[PDB]
Amino acid sequence: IKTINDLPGISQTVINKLIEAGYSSLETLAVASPQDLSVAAGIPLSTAQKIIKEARDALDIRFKTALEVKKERMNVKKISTGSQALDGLLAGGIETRTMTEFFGEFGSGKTQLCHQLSVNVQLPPEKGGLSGKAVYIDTEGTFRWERIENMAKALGLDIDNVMNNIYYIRAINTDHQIAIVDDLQELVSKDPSIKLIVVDSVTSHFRAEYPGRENLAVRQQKLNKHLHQLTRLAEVYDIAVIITNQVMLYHVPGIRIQLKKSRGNRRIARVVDAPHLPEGEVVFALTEEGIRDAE
Amino acid sequence: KTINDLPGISQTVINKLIEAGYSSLETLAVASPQDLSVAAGIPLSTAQKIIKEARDALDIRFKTALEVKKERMNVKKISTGSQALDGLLAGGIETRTMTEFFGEFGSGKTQLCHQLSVNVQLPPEKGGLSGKAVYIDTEGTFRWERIENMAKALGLDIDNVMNNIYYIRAINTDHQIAIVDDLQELVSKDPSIKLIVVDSVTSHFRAEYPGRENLAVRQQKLNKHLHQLTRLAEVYDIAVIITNQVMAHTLYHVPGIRIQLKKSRGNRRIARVVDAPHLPEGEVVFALTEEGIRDAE
Repeated sequence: IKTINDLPGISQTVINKLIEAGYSSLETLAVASPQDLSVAAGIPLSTAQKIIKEARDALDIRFKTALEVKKERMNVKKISTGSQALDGLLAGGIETRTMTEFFGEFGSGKTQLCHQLSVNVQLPPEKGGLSGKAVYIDTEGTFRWERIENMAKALGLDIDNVMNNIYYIRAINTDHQIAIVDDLQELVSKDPSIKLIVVDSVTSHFRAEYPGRENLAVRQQKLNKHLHQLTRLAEVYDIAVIITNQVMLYHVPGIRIQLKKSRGNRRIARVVDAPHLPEGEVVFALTEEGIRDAE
Repeated sequence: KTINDLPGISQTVINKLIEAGYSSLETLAVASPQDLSVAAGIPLSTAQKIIKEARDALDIRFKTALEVKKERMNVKKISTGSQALDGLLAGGIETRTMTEFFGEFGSGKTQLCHQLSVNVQLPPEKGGLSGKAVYIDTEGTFRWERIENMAKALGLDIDNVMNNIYYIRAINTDHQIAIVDDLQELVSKDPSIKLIVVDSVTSHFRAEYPGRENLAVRQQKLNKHLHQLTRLAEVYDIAVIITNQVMAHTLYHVPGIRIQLKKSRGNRRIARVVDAPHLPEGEVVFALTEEGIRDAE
């Protein structure tokens, strides 16, 4: 589980005293001292040691054998982000048969991330990829054929071959965005090499062509349908769908990661929504080489 | 393009589609045959067709990232300030060609002209062409202030910005004509100019040749004037923008590209491609800010 509010045998009254004391994340609780938590939250010592137990337990730490672990890695295939940190957070990388969302303020690293993945995807399972192609649906004109270049170089790959494996299409508005997605089903069947679908800023045009709280219902109706569509595609055709949303509540997306800007080059990525992923934030950086770990 | 051009479709339904509010193909391409059948009062079987034929009509082609990059070094455009509007115009106002912006008073034509008479000076990295502009002012619309604000928002030098904009009042058609004539010198004297802006080209003609009595000659003259500005843009590799103020059988027009602007909820505005060879039809929305021309929300 995630979030404190979901802590077992816990009163909803202390849940405040915990968030009023600055204890928002479970991983922060998991390692706190019962004593200091008792004093800082103004809660009975006996209960501190409990929410800390419940919190640590919520992390799901499992000491597997080196063999058993090796077994599970061949059992599954993911695209690596380029940052072991971020990968770890994501239990390996971007999964197929599923849609992952990356949301956050402008410049949090969501774009770079999209590009980065539109390249690693082409790499072989040994180096972090899936020997496949990518479809980059460009919603707001963010694609930097330059950024794909640097990323490419640093990998010792062939710039032009890299660019040749990235299907590109600008989506000028919702109607076109919807259509483009609709014709996707053919593409994937026409070229089963495709493994990565990237729709940067999916919600974007909708908030634009359906502004205000007056359209809220239709905006969601239309968007949810657009998303339920991309999800299926990913599932049926065994590929990974990635979408980024740019924010500053009844979501469809499977996995949701939030990105935040940190001291200059650095950035933080946290698992918000996810069924199989354990909560926690990790730190990575935006380099020229691409998406790497900090320091 | 356009609905009346839909294959195997009766001209009878073409009306129930325009009377139901389905003007553009892109609106059809994503509608529900079901709802379309109720809204237009058309056989369910015909709806799913109009939509099939409509979706096909959008011309969706999944090009390779490489071929696209090739097309970018091949051409250079001026950015409108709204990534929306630029998307609609496949990058921006193109050179070697004339683009018209027409619409009711306040649709954003003016703002747009000013915004372009500044973005033109920006370097290719920021969306410009590191060039100057000629602003032929037909009805006294230039706002030395509006250039200022737009200028600031770009962290540019007010003074310098204004020094890279050639300005000239064109009091009547005859002067408008002369002015354009002498343009050939200017562009040759100063090859840095890259944006010609004639706001309200048709204006003086409609005034000096009013009524349905002169319409023929009014257009004979105006079209000759436009063919003129077009050539200039082509020959001297620059961009000519003209704006026309209209209020709201395939009619003949000279202008390469034509976009219609409409007012929307207060701040917002809609821009749609009407005439265009290489531009795919569809309307997008943008807004009028103090900063200048930007996207909405």
